[PDB]
Amino acid sequence: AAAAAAAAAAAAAAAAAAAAAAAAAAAAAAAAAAAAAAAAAAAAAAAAAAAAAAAAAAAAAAAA
Amino acid sequence: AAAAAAAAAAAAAAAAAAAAAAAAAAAAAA
Amino acid sequence: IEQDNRQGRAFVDGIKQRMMEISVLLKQVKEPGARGSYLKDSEKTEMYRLHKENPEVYTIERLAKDYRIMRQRVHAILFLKEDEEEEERKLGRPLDDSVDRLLDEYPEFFISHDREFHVASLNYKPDFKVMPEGWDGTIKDMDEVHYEISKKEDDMLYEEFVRRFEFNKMKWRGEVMCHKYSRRRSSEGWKITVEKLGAKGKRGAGGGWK
Amino acid sequence: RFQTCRLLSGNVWNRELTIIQRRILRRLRNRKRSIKKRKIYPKKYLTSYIQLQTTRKLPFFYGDLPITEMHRGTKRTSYIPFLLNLETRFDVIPLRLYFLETIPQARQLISHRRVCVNKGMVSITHFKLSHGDIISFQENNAIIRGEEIRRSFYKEILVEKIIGKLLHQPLRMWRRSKTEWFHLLKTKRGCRLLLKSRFLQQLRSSMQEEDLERTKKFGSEKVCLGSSFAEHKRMKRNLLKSLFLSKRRISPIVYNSSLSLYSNSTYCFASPHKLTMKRRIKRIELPTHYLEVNYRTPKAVVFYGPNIGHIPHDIRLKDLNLLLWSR
Amino acid sequence: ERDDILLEKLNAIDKKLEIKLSELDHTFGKKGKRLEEEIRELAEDRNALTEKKRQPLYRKGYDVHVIDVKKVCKVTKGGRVERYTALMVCGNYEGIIGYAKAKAETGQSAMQKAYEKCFQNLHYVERHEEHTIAHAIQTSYKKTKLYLWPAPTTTGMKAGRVVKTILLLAGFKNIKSKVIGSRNSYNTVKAVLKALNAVETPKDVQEKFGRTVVEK
Repeated sequence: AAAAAAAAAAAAAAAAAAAAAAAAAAAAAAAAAAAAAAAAAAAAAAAAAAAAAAAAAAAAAAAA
Repeated sequence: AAAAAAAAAAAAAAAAAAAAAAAAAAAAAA
Repeated sequence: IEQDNRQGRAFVDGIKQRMMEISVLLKQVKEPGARGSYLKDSEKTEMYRLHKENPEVYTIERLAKDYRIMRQRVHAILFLKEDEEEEERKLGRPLDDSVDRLLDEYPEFFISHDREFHVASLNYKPDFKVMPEGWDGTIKDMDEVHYEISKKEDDMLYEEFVRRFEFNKMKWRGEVMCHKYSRRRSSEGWKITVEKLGAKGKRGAGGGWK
Repeated sequence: RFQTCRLLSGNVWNRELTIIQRRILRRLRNRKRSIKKRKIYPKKYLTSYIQLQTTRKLPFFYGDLPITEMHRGTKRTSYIPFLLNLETRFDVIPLRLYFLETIPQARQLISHRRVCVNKGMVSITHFKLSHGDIISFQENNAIIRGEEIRRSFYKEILVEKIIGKLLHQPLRMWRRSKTEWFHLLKTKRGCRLLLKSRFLQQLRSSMQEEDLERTKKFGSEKVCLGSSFAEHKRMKRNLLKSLFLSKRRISPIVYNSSLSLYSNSTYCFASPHKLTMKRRIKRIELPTHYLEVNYRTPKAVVFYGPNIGHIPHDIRLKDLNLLLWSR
Repeated sequence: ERDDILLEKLNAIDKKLEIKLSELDHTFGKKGKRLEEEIRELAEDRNALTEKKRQPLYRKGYDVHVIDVKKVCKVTKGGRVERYTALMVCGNYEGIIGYAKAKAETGQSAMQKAYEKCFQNLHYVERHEEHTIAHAIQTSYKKTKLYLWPAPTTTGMKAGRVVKTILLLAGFKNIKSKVIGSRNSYNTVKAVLKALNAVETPKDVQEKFGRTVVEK
């Protein structure tokens, strides 16, 4: 399982996560050029790829 | 050869029958 | 060579896992007299497109028998996607469609009807009527007399919902609160033969109309 | 309240079962609910016991109104005021059936806030509406409950289900932190679309399979058989007659293919429901005897009235065959 | 497996028949030197042969219907003898309803000692449209009388308790019924049985000419 403080801090993070689990807004689109457009494009594509890859990684680390 | 295949049909079919029979025998536990 | 034809068709059957699933859907359709689909909302915005462009050919018979839905359901599809487009204009190119985007088919049952009145009859009162020995007649079918009463109900249903949704649409722009002006009187009633009516207007007499 | 679940010997949908509540429910559910419901055969009016249990389940389901009193208001037994209040009581039924908690969350809403019907506010909390009724929030309701219904349809149908069905059996204190992580991931409106397009395809395939299981339950294979009655006999004909033609009168590979595909025919059309399953998650049964919403901004006009076999009963068909004596 | 053990028990009993027929047909002569084996193998025959009629107790001789119970306390007065009587009713929701009545020395023991006899002496009731009965009918036991009137599909069961727990798990849903006279238990049972078995459905009334229509 885990420990008392482990689950307690996990609940703390869960509360601080559900407070933000509304439609949080850290997707900023200020890229105004062909060049900056493609740049922020690639940054966001890598960001989402890595987020969901850490996701399936958690999936494996739990399937363990 | 074809007699080997006829007895092979008997073999595989009785095998399947017995396999599913034991399968039901186990499913009757729950 | 017939033998390899045979083996080809035997392979055809062996790869027929899907037949299990067409049987799935057709027995589900059996179950309540309904149809096993969602329309997935692509078909709903698609049929709104279809009918909006072609309100001449795409009747609510063509449309609703294409997509196999309930007629008034289709009607509200039309209305809702329509004003949703009108407010798309309003709220700009931001369009939500968030939850609509869900097209995974685990988290949903959404059983929709295609026929209607298949769960059980209006009643089953045990009662009989005997016909003599030389009946010289032919009996009727019970599944067959069913769906005639369902058709009666269905027609009455269409009529009544049409009328109600209609008045609600005409009501989308009216007055139900504490303010009116109230100077017409709606001349009416004969109480033996009243299929004629009239109104009055304001302080002018009017009449004979409506 | 959880105490009521303890009384009902089971689970009346308390939210956020803390750890000792987990313990006590496992104890009570298994030990008690088994021992009583498993093998007793009491004269202890098991009919009337069942009656109490069901007439006590239902009121929390519809908040807190006394439903014996609903029975009593008419001189019937049941099923009519049932189909009626479920045709609508207009906050507890529809607002929950689509997107809320039927409890005084979805209540008091009609008390103070507005959900104008046909743009008309109906703040009575017990209305009956059918056959052409447009259900719409106000805009200052929308500007919050659009986000609330999104976080519902995802955090409570994607996130919770997905931390379920997996990550589960050994440790739940671990699904705890996994929910933390997936919360951090659902914080992201790009992660939304990527998840729409992620490997959930696989889970939906497995779900199709498990529905096929619960289908074969009661003869889907028997109707598949009857519908392909010839084809298996045709395969047998191939085998036996090509036998009594080629030999004993390519033969070996004729026998190869015939054996394989014929035995596979019989297997796939006679595998009898190896269930053996660990648990079973539950679907959300959306109402399409009522018309959907513009889920963008709530505009969810009704189009019809309800049936009796498509209702969220937390009770099996039994005990409700004692309440609603229906087919 | 059922037939396996049946014919197996038959093998046992057939070796019994063999050796005991041999010994019997030797009547003539000295006595003991056959009677020892007599007693041994006959006792064995008992142990084995009674297991057939033993079987019905738990696994088979036990279907998957549901059962319900009654019980009272009879008396003999040699000193202050006390015993227990008990009733059981089996039903499967499709209508096969049967019952049974037997006695024992303590409650659960009597409940048991019927729990494996309710499944014999079965009578099969014909529930018209899966929810209710074919018509109205009066039927009387010695001094308990009974009245059965159907109801259209939505009322529900309007009956008492001893009669409800029969019309329920027979498979009816919309009967109204009135039992009058004696308010006893074991007469309402067997009153329901003498009643439901009295209904003649249109299948029956085609005891003469005429296809009896249903009114559609």
